[PDB]
Amino acid sequence: KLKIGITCYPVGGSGVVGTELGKQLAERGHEIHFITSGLPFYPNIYFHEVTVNQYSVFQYPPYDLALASKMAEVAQRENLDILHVHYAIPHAICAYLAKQMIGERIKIVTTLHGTDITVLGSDPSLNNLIRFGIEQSDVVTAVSHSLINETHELVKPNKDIQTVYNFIDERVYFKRDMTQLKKEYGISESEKILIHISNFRKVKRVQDVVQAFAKIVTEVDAKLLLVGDGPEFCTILQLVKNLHIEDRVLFLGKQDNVAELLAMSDLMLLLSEKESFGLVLLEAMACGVPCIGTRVGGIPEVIQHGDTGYLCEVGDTTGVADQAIQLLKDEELHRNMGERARESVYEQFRSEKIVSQYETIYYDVLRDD
Amino acid sequence: MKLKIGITCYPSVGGSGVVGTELGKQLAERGHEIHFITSGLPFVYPNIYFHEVTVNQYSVFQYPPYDLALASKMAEVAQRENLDILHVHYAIPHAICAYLAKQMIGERIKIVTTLHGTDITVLGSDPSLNNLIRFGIEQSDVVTAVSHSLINETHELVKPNKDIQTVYNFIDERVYFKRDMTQLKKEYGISESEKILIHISNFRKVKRVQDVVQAFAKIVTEVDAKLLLVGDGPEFCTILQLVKNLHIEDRVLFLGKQDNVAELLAMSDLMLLLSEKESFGLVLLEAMACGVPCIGTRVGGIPEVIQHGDTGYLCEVGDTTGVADQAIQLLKDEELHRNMGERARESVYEQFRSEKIVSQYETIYYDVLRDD
Ligand SMILES: O=c1ccn([C@@H]2O[C@H](COP(=O)(O)OP(=O)(O)O)[C@@H](O)[C@H]2O)c(=O)[nH]1
Repeated sequence: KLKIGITCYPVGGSGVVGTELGKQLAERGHEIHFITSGLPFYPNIYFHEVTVNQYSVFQYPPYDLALASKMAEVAQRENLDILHVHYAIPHAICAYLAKQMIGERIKIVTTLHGTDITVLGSDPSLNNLIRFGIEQSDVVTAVSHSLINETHELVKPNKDIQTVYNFIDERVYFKRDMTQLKKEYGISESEKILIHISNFRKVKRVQDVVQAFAKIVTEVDAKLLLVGDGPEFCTILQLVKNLHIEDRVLFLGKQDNVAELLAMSDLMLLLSEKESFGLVLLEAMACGVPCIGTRVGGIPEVIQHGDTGYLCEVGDTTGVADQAIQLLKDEELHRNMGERARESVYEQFRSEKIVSQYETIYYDVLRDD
Repeated sequence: MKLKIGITCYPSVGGSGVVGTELGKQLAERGHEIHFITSGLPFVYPNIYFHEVTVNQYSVFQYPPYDLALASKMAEVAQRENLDILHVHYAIPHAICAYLAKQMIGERIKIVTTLHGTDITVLGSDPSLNNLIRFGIEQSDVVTAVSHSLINETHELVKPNKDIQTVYNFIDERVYFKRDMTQLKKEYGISESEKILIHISNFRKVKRVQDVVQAFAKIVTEVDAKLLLVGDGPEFCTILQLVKNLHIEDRVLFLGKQDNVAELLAMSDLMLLLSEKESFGLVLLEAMACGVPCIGTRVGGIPEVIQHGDTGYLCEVGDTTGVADQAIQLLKDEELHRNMGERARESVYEQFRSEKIVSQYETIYYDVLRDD
């Protein structure tokens, strides 16, 4: 009964997630309208270009005003009930305009993915905008509690936001037969490998990940995978170059296929100082990989110290070292944890369970009048 | 009863740019508090201050969120300072940003949109942005346009529910005056004694620069002229070619981008503007301000500035011959020219006088802070 309009990015952290939601809302019956800037991914979905080719005195390609317009068009001709948007900064203020232009004939559901706050909401040049985007939405949701917390103190909106966690594509992440092409990486020695797929910035504290591999490899014949190329590349490329080994810590480069070399992995590391939700942590667990993450932001909402993984202080290389060498020694516990970690995913991060929350929201917002 | 105003405009290179910046200065010079909230620093005084909208600190952003940044700063600046008026100039990124910023600050502020040509005549026809412009306009307290011509078009394309007022552009009178350029006239090898035709203006295809040189080929057969082309862009190359095929390479000077338009005008005899669509274009008013008589095509709001009778000459678009004849006619009769030029300078200090037009925006500002 519900005509729904999803809007997300063709960030890979904001889109794909809002996509799978639309992908699977069409399967429950709903009419789904993808209003978006890119062409990236069904009998119940239609796309909308959102052309940006309008530039003369084009210093600034008017993408926002063009976006807020396509929303107004698609919602006035196809007559939408809801306008769901992801990532607050670009497409929430955009959504407010369309509603305003089409005469309050629509309800809005904003969904705060982490990055739109912990990175942007730090400079006040734009802070009062996020606030107004949020406050003005009909319903607001966040993919974490640590994210709901940051918002209420960084931005301090007069609105109140509920939690809906991010599901992963449980159809792309699973235990894989990853020993055959695994050998082509020179890595079939019964090595016991460790992976790290961060973003690449200095906030992700990779200087530790390498620093810890050094301290742990002295007691385990282990190999490292540094997935993700960015600003810190040069610095880390040295940290191994001079610190003892590059024979066992090859930077795999930024790969589009992380999932495959995840199943291959035996334990991932994430020692960032600041993260709202870890999408790759699920992506790790979802295919049976135990992991060590730092007690930081929204990490203890994905990791339960215990059977799923471990939580260690932000910045403790010698301390992180332990929990790795300890686990790589034992065989049973390592396999035990690798399965319960896989399980906790499909227990509280179920693709159908999360979509279920969204749908109940969609209906509950439309309901009073 | 003085006033705190918030003026916004583009860096430079268009009508909107200089027209805001000047009205900022003029108003400051009258005791009003003039906060500039812009993309950067437009072309140091004692009375306004500037609020650059830093577009920096952004990652994994599809594009530099200027629009949203402008709105954020606009609304922030209107509070810290408590502006009584937000005066937005070229409409397209600004009138939405302003409206947006008004809504952010409890609607304490009053908003004024000032439609200059381009945002209506081309963006208005764009189905992606049309709907928005309409909303941008309607949602503003007072909307003014640079000519009556621009108002009609705004009603034909954008079709807003708002009445829009008329307030022409203006010009710092102190900047343009007959001057003599004996030194610069030599560096360009224009030492043959007289007859410099000027066309300072845009490069876009709508500017009909084609016709500007075509007519100049038909002109140059007879008076020993030199065309001074100023500004570069899309058609720039295309035009650079056309002159070649005409053998007039050694008479046409492609000055391209220029900052001191005052100097170049002060050595010019006859300005041409042959736009197929134009909405005013000061370049006419800037010329007339120093004596230089203009020949423009009869479109848009050109008839509002050039009085066909005495201050210049209007001829239908594409009539390259038509311009040329009127051009040679005028340049030949040395008595008629000096009288025409002197009358053009009159019309400017009378109809488009700076103290006047400024006083109009000022008296607009006041009449929208009463009854609220
Ligand atoms: O090379 C140039 C091009 C333009 N301008 C200035 O830009 C303004 C308007 O030019 P444009 O055609 O770009 O805008 P429009 O006249 O259409 O409003 C004039 O006042 C000029 O003083 C200039 O100084 N040098």
